[PDB]
Amino acid sequence: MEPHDTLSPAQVDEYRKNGFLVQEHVFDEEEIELLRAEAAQEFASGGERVTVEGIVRGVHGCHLYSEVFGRLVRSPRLLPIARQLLRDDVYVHQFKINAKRAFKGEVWEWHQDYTFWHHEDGMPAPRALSAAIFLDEVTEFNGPLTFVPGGHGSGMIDADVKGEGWANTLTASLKYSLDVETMRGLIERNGMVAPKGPRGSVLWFDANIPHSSVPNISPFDRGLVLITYNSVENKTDVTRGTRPEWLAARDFTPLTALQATSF
Amino acid sequence: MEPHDTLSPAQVDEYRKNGFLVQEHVFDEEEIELLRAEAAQEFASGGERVTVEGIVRGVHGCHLYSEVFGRLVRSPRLLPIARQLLRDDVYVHQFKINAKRAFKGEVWEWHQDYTFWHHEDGMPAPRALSAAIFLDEVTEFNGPLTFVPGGHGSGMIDADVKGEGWANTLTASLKYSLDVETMRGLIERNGMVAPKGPRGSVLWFDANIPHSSVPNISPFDRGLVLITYNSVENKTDVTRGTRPEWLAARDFTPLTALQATSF
Ligand SMILES: O=C(O)[C@@H]1C[C@@H](O)CN1
Ligand SMILES: O=C(O)[C@@H]1C[C@@H](O)CN1
Repeated sequence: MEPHDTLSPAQVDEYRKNGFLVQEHVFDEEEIELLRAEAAQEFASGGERVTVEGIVRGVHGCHLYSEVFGRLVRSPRLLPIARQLLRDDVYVHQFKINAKRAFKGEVWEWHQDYTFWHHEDGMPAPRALSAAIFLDEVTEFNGPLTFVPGGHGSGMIDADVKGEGWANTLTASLKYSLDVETMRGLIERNGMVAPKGPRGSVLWFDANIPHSSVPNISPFDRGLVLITYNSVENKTDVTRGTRPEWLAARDFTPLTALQATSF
Repeated sequence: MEPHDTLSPAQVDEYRKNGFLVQEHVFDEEEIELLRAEAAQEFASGGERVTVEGIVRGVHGCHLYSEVFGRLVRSPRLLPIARQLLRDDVYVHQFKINAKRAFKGEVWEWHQDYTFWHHEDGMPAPRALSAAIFLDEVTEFNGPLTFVPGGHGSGMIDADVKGEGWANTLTASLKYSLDVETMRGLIERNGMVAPKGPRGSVLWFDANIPHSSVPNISPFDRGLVLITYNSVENKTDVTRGTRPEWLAARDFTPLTALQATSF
C-alpha cells in the first residue's frame, strides 16, 4: 500500500467551500474493470437490494456481501480522506451502485442526501459524505451529478415529502425533494456545476449538498459506485431507524485501512 | 438598419466544418422581450399550430400570422447571413417556437431535420439551415440543443421510422430517429457539443446536423425561436408535399431585407 493518500490544504478548502471535489484518476483501468465486474455480479445476484428503472438502475449494501467491495471501503485511496474530511474515525452508512446506461436514464429530483438519513435513519448531524467512484468517464452528456456549489452551507432545507415508508427513497420520484421554489434562490445565489472526470476518478460530496442529474443521451454508460462514510461520533440513532442494514448500517465499528499482504 | 451583417471567413469555415455556429448578443434585451411577448401571444392564440408536452411546448408557422415575426425573418441581422451560408436567395421553409420551462422538458430523440423535410415535404437537397434565437441564456443545464460536430458531413443518415402521417414529427417521440447504433460511431468519431450563449444570441445549424437535447433542471426557461431558411433554388417539390403551410412553406418568393422606415 502507498503511504495513505490525503487531500492538500487547497483541496480541503475547495471541498469545504463548494461542498464537492474531484480527484482524477484515483483508480486505474484494470482496477476499474475489477469493480465493474463485481458490480455486474451484484446487479445479477442482489435480489431485494436491486432497483430497476425495468433495467437495473441501483444495488445497495454490497460491501456487506461482497468481499471486493468490503475491501474497497477500506482502501488507502479512500478511507484516509474520509477520516481527514470528517475529522473522525469513520464507518460506512450506505453503499450503492447507480448506473445510467447509454441513451437511458432518469431526471433525478433535486435533493440533499442528509434529509433522508436524518429522517429515515436517525443521523443526528450532517457529518457524513459520499465518495462516488467513476466506473466510466463522466461528461456533460451522460447524466452527471449536478450540484449547487456552496449549497450545503444552508444546512438541511425544508423539503416536499411524498410517500409512506421508504420504497420511494431510491426512485425516480424521491420522497424528499426541493421544489422549484427553493431551488431558484439557491441557484441565483450560487449557480450549478456538474463535475466531470475520467474513468477512475472520485467525486467527494457533502451529505447536505443539493444535487440532481438528467438523462444520459450519450452512447456511453455512467456507472457510479457511491460509498457514504459517516463519522463514528455521528453514528445514527438506531432507535429511530426505519430501514434495513443494506440501506442504513448498524455496525459502527471504526474502519481501519487495508494493509498489504501476499494474497 | 446597420450595414447588413455578415459572417467572417473564420465564422463561415467554423460553420461548415462543425455544422453550427453561435453569434453572441445579436439581439438586445429589449428586442428579446418584444419577441418573448409575441411568442406568448402566439402560444395563446395559435390553436392547431400549438403543441403541448400539457403545457405548451411548441407553436409553428408564426411568421405567416404575426407581423412581428414576419418582419423578424427579414431582419438585417438574419437574412443576409442565411443568403451568405446558402449562397442563394432564401425563403422560410419552417418557423417554430420551442420552450423548455424551468424544471420541465423532454429528452429529444437524436435526429437530422433534413430527413423530415426531404421525406415529408419534398426538399430535394439539404441546402437549408436553421437560426435559433435564444430568448433566454442557454446553459449546460436548461436543455440545450446538442450536436455531433461535423456530423452533417455524412449527409442524410438512414433512420428508424415510427408512425403514420406527421403528428409525431413534432413530438417527444420523433418519427425519424437515429438509433443507439449509428450514434455511437458518430460520437466516437466526432464527439458532442452543446453550444452555449447569452440571451439574444443566434445559433445557426445545418439542416443535416444530428441533434438532441435533455430536460431543463434549472429554475430558468429555455425559449428558442427557430427560423429555417431554405435556398430558393432548393425549393421543396410541392407535388410530394404532405403537411400544412404552417409546417412546410409553399410561397417561394425570395425574401428581401427590412429597410428603415419612420414607422
Ligand atoms: O435514500 C437514501 O438514503 C439515498 C440518499 C439519496 O442519494 C437518495 N437516496
Ligand atoms: O418536423 C419537422 O419538420 C421538424 C424537424 C425537427 O426539428 C423535428 N421537427
